[PDB]
Amino acid sequence: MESADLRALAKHLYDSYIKSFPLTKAKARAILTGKTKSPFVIYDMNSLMMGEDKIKFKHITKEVAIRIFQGCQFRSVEAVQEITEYAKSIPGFVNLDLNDQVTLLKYGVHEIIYTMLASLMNKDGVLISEGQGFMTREFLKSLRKPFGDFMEPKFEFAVKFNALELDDSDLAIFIAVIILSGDRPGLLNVKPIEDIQDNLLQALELQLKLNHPESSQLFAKLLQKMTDLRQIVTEHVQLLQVIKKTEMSLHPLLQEIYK
Amino acid sequence: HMESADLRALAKHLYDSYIKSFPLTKAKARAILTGKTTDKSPFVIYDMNSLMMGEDKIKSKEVAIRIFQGCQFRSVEAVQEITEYAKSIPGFVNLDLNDQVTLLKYGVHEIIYTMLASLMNKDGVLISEGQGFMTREFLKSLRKPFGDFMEPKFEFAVKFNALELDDSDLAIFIAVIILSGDRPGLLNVKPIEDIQDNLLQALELQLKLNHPESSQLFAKLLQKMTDLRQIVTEHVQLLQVIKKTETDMSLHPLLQEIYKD
Ligand SMILES: CCOC(=O)c1cccc(COc2cc(C(=O)O)ccc2-c2nn(C(=O)c3c(Cl)cccc3C(F)(F)F)c3ccc(Cl)cc23)c1
Ligand SMILES: CCOC(=O)c1cccc(COc2cc(C(=O)O)ccc2-c2nn(C(=O)c3c(Cl)cccc3C(F)(F)F)c3ccc(Cl)cc23)c1
Repeated sequence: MESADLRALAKHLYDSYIKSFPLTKAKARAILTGKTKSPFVIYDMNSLMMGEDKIKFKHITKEVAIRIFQGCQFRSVEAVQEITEYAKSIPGFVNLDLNDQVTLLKYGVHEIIYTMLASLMNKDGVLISEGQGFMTREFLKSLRKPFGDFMEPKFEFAVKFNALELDDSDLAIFIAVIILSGDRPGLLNVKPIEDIQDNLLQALELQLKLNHPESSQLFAKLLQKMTDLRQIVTEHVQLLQVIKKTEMSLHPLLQEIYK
Repeated sequence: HMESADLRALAKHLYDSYIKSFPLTKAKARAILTGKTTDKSPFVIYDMNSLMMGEDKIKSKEVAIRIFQGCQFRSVEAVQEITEYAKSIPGFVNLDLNDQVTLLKYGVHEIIYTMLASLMNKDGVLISEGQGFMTREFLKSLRKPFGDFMEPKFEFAVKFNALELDDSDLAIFIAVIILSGDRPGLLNVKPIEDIQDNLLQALELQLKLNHPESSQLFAKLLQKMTDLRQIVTEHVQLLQVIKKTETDMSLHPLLQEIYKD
């Protein structure tokens, strides 16, 4: 592809990405750094109870660790729809076989949710409620039984990923590359998916050299993270399934929403 | 950063050392596998009877155990060849000695898988310096847990070999794997990353020059490189589970130490 076509693709994806996701990394970073109403901070039990009285979350119907976990699930379901809408803007995606569209999204959303959650995180906590809240890492890590160990790996990944210092225009292409993975199980027509991903990879490569000219082999470093995400996600799903098997107790309708 | 001439010089150095370090190259393996030559033809082992004839021609335990000891013996040799290759990588021996060990400990299995693919096609694997060829089917039909222990090596190889890398490409790729700064327990990550950045630069240019019509081959090769991470952990887990049931299995101390934590 010609460079002009690659920059057109990068800007097209950036524009759609800004429209698709409520809180961008740039805005999140402004909140986390203090360069912008202070968000309400949840740092222990009492501040959690006050936060759900002030913020009034949508997942509120239980134990504290459960309530937080269910807040995470509720937001992930929201993210899945935001990512699904974003995919439609990826040139060529909507022309793929409908089953392959479903397959790509089915196996991709988890890696993208992990990736984009890093935009909302620093080493000390995570932005919530479209940035109105900030729940500290220590409080999330100290949750009982497997919940503490379920939260901390997200921060562990985010701290390393954020050292790459990607911005939103970088992430918009990177997220598209993840979606267009030709090795997802059960794909019917791999060829056009790789054809698009090859185009996205060229655009990402050019974007990173222009946007980060002093960042050596950042392209290579980002690709390694992308396939790290594979196993991080499979570990996530294992814990996620063990959590439901050991704790759930949900209305079956709720189970289907979260299935 | 490095200038192109320096990057090509690094590529040629690595290829020279690789040829000096690894006795059976992919180029020779493919010459044997492709055939159309009378002098290099392997004896093919495809069942019990041919295994007995092969062990007489090629030169008292269960069959699956005997094959396993053949694999580990050769993996131990591979560790030795990989260790010798690493020392030739500019900067490696200058690193903290603990980090040298750590890099080798976590790197050799990913490299063995990579280089085992050179010896494989979809129907089997070259053995005994290419004098033999054992079919995939025969390996897959081994009893107990051994049959399923063998097949994933072929599964990786068929996909990896689709990239059509040659030895000069592989020499650099193998070097990139060794110089991974994210191995657990490394003491000084920064100088390892500095070397890897030079190796990644060299790999990128090598793949563009050697495979100009291969779209984003650099990116595809990097994706394989981090798949090997889990492919290896599945191997190691299986090997530990197998070892608990099979007493007739003894691991070489070199391998035993590699798998400890
Ligand atoms: C007072 C009540 O507190 C809260 O409501 C609360 C508490 C802490 C954090 C959050 C917000 O969380 C997220 C936001 C976003 C976003 O805004 O883009 C994306 C992801 C998460 C998030 N998912 N998750 C998962 O486990 C997960 C993931 Cl990664 C992928 C797929 C499915 C799931 C899940 F199983 F959950 F379904 C997290 C684990 C830890 C943390 Cl810290 C955040 C997340 C809200
Ligand atoms: C009757 C006589 O038969 C034989 O002598 C015999 C039979 C079959 C295959 C082989 C050759 O095998 C290898 C050769 C090389 C090489 O030449 O570079 C590298 C690797 C292998 C090889 N390791 N392996 C492992 O399991 C393994 C691995 Cl990957 C890494 C570390 C430790 C081990 C192990 F546990 F073994 F300790 C294989 C599994 C399947 C296959 Cl197909 C090949 C290999 C020789």
